[PDB]
Amino acid sequence: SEKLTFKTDLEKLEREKAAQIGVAIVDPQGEIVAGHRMAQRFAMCSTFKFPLAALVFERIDSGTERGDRKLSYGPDMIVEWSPATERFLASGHMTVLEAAQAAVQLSDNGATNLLLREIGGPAAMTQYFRKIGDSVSRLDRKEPEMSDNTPGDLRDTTTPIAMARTVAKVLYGGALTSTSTHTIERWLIGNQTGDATLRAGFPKDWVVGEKTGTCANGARNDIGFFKAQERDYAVAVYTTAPKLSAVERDELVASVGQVITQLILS
Repeated sequence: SEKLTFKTDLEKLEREKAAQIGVAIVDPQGEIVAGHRMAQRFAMCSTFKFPLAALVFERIDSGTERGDRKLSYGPDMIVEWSPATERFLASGHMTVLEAAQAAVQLSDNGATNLLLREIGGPAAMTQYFRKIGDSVSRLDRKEPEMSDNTPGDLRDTTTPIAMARTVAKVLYGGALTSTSTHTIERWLIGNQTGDATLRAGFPKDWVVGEKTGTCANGARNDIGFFKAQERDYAVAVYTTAPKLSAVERDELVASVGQVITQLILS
């Protein structure tokens, strides 16, 4: 089987790198194409920032939020890795759409928190997950503490299958308006943080958009979509590799991309 090669090659990577690799690839109706440790819990890390943006776009779609509404803040909003937030600090605000674009494309933590403040915290993010049929994914904390990733801790976790299905719902399942869906897809394609991760392992002619994540305890994640042979797919990759370097974890997720490629093209 090509399915067996996919399984075997991922398990080889796991043994060779002392890693656990969660993958779920689903079609646009959320039907399973391939997986590995599908229903296993992993820390979301910054991968939730994509669903957060989707939540914000739904609020705009539903007329409970305005894209250009100015969200004011002072220096307390600045936390580790807040590159855009720090730039806009002097001006005293970012807009909803500015913060969202920074959350998704730069993984900006301060911008993420700025939005969380506005939409009702981790509890509202979780509510959104439930609202779109995701009974698994949960946000419990803001950044940066949500990135702790303590083994056995259910807080701030998802499974590959749950998140792949959330991605498919958001992009293909009619969760957002056509306009909002296209905007989030363009943001994901133009993401600035994923050049060395999943899309490094996909062929150059594939259309791919994604959102990365990094946590404590060696987590390196990448979730999003790709279009291959003119078919659309949603994908969630979650990896943990405590003994690898940061660059080696990027290389691992890229390798997982290569393993996906060979299955798809098989």
